[PDB]
Amino acid sequence: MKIKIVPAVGGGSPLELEVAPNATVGAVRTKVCAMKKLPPDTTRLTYKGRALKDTETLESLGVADGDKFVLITRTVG
Repeated sequence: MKIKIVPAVGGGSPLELEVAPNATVGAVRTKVCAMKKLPPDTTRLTYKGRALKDTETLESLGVADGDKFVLITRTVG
């Protein structure tokens, strides 16, 4: 239904958004890696404290309201 995301960049804070029942943790991760233009060594997603990607669909097991995602990033200068 609605989900929350916590990107650890630019003064990171939680944000709500509505998503499709066919959404997938790996597809959320790869969109952010592509949008940040950074490899999976320096940008990663977590869900319920686990690393996840190969979920295929949440709705085939049981999709819900208020599920929460944390997106971690790295940089050097």
